[PDB]
Amino acid sequence: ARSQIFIYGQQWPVGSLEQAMLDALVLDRVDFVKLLIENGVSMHRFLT
Amino acid sequence: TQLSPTDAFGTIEFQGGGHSNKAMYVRVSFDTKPDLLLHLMTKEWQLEL
Amino acid sequence: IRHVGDALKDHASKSRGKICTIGIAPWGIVENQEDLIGRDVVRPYQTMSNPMSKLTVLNSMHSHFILADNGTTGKYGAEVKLRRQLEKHISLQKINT
Repeated sequence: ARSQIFIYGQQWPVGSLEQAMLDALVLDRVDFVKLLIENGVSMHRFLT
Repeated sequence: TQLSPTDAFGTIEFQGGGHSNKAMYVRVSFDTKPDLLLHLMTKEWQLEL
Repeated sequence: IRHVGDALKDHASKSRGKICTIGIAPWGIVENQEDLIGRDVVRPYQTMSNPMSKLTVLNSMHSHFILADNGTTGKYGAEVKLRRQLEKHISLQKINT
C-alpha cells in the first residue's frame, strides 16, 4: 500500500481516507493506521 | 492596496502528517525593511545568529 | 521544498536536531488562509491538500514562516525580493569570531 497506492500524485476522493481509517481501526491494523496518519489523516477532524 | 496592522501571526499546530510539529508564523508586507524582521528572529523567536 | 520536508522527516526520525528551516512563501497562495488568522494564538492546520484547488498547503515540518503578502492571492513573486534583501542583510551581519 505504501509503495503503490500512496505514490506521488495519487488522486484521493474526499472522505474516502477517513472511511479507510475507520475500516483499519475496526480490523486492528496498526501499520495501516500509522500509514494513514502519516498520509494526511488527522484524528481531530476524524473522530466523532 | 491599503496598509494596516497585521492580523495573522502566532503559532501553527500541524495536525496530521505523522509527527506533530509547531511552527511560528507571521504575515508581513513584501516591502518591509529586513532589519526589523532580523530583529524579530533574534528577539521574539529567540533564534541565535 | 517537498524534498526538503521529506529530508526533515527523516531528520526527525533519526536525529535530536531542531533544524531551523525558516521558509518564505506567498501569503496569498497557501491553502486555508482563514485558518491562520490570530494574534499570538495557536491555530491548528490541516496537512491534507485538495488536488482540485490550485492553492498548496505549507510544508508540515518547517520551523518558522515569513509568509509575505503583496495583496494578491494565488500568484507568486511576492517573496523573492524580500527573501533576497533579508539574505543580504543577514550576510552583512558580522559573525561572532
